[PDB]
Amino acid sequence: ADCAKGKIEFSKYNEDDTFTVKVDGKEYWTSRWNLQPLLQSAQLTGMTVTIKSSTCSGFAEVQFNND
Amino acid sequence: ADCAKGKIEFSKYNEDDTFTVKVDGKEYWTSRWNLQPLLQSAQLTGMTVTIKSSTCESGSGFAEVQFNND
Amino acid sequence: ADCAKGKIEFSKYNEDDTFTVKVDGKEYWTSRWNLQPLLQSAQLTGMTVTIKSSTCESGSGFAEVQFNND
Amino acid sequence: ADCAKGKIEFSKYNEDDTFTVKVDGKEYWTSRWNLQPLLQSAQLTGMTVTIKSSTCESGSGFAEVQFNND
Amino acid sequence: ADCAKGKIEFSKYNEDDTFTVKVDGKEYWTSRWNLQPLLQSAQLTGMTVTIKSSTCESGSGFAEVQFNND
Amino acid sequence: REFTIDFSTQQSYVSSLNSIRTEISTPLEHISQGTTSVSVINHTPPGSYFAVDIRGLDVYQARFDHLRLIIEQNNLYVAGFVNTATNTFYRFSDFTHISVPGVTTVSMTTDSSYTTLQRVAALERSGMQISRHSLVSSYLALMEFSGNTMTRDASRAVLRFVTVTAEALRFRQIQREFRQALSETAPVYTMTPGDVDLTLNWGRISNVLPEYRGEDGVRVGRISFNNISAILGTVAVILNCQPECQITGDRPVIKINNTLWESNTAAAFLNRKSQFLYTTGK
Amino acid sequence: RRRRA
Repeated sequence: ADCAKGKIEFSKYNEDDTFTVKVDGKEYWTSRWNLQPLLQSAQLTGMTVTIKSSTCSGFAEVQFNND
Repeated sequence: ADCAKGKIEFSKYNEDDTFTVKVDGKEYWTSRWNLQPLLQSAQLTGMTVTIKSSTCESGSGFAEVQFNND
Repeated sequence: ADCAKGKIEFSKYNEDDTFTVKVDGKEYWTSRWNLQPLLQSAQLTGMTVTIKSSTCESGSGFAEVQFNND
Repeated sequence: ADCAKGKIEFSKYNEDDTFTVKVDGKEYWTSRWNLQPLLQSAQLTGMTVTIKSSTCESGSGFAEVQFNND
Repeated sequence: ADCAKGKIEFSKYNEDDTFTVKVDGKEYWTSRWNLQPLLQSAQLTGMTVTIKSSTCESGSGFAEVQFNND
Repeated sequence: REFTIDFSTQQSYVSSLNSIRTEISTPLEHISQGTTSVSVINHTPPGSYFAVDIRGLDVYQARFDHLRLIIEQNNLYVAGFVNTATNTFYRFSDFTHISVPGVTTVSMTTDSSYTTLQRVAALERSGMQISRHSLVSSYLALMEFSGNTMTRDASRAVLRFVTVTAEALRFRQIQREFRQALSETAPVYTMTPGDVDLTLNWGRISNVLPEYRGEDGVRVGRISFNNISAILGTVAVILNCQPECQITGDRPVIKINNTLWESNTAAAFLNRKSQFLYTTGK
Repeated sequence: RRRRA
């Protein structure tokens, strides 16, 4: 399911080495480290991200689109 | 074969840690970890890439890609 | 607690492979290597960062940080 | 030997995970994992790179590269 | 001690797994791979870097460096 | 078209440069105050050039007056130099498409790249000194020059004259810094690393500034501008975005936190993978 | 291609 679609409103590196993003007013986190630079880049360049997951908590699938 | 040449239309990080790009209307996935940020930077700047694979149908895998200056 | 919020005034790689940032006049260091390039990108782009820690004395460690655009 | 000095005309991620750049009309590959983002950054900004290797024929490998601003 | 302060004039990766930068006319090297993307980004964005070391001999190693936007 | 650059005084020098810019370029709508702007070179067909007559090396004196520069109009490159006493055009090897009627064209083995010129000149541009005195020495070297291959002294002369003509046309910063050397004090202008970086980033700057709409800043690789006065104080003439306009990709800019970034610069520091994985995957 | 003068 497409859990959230939009711009990253903020990102956060967490003490447990996960990474949180807020998208369309909802917070989601991922434990996949390579998503940390990918998400921060999307946030900086204004990409639309689509957080995807079987339960929309944690995610490990996300689509990146230029604005 | 050279399957698709053009700009990355979207990219996607996948739950199996592979990474998908759509080029010339077709989707391709790679398990090469190092390609993830290289492809995303190509995407954000509009770099043309050439996806190279044994099969060129959308949904094919690749392990080889050329970053062009066109 | 929110120890400091603002732009990164400088960053510094340290000989023990920790990484220091100065935010709102206070210095904090992290041993999380993953944060080094992310904090550099934030610094380069004028991101507003929020250092979060249970110890907020300058010179203290941190491993939680929020990144905001304008 | 100084094999090539110029801008990166294209880069390629190879099936064996090495990384190829074309500089001054010749192709050079490197297995050095640290160089992949650095070489793409050079290509993106049109940096002049100096490829040094014991052989300079197109298709030679390298591990030594200088990144210049001019 | 502050060995050198300025923009990075060039950077270079050597066959012997050292990474040289030239700052304010002086060359220094580091084998911390953490510092390669940090230093190259500093170079390509024009940050002012401050190389720091206990001893600031020419051609000596370093693993402490401050990054400033200006 | 023919223009004079008169080195007699700061007034005559800046007046000369301004006149050239007015004729060959058009102000950007969004970077213009009074008649002081960042301008875009007007399109001319490939191979079009203008001539620059060098005057006033000896303040207000009709002497040292046989040097002319041939400048390709679309890119402001110096294609070569004319000795008008011998009616000879010494043309760099990368400008065989530039045809000048009425002169004897000497096609040179030397190309005009700064790399080549600095090598032959045994002179780096960073730290290069230019004074009225060394412009006179440069003039004399160029009028003594003969043959198809640049000598050391002719290359030093071209480095100095290109800096104070074409590079000053491009960069008001270089105009402002160099022009102090023309005063009665006769100080030395020293080309700075910042000056050099500006000249090396001219194409990239040219691709970015047409997109400026009053953002708080502009970032193009190593180049940063923090306000319109910084832009205007630094840049005067840009390419019409020419191959120098594009490195790779097709996105001139990204607006990030009210700063206009060259997209390729941002891409070049946003292409790193996870740091721990990078450093341990040796 | 390197910067031309």
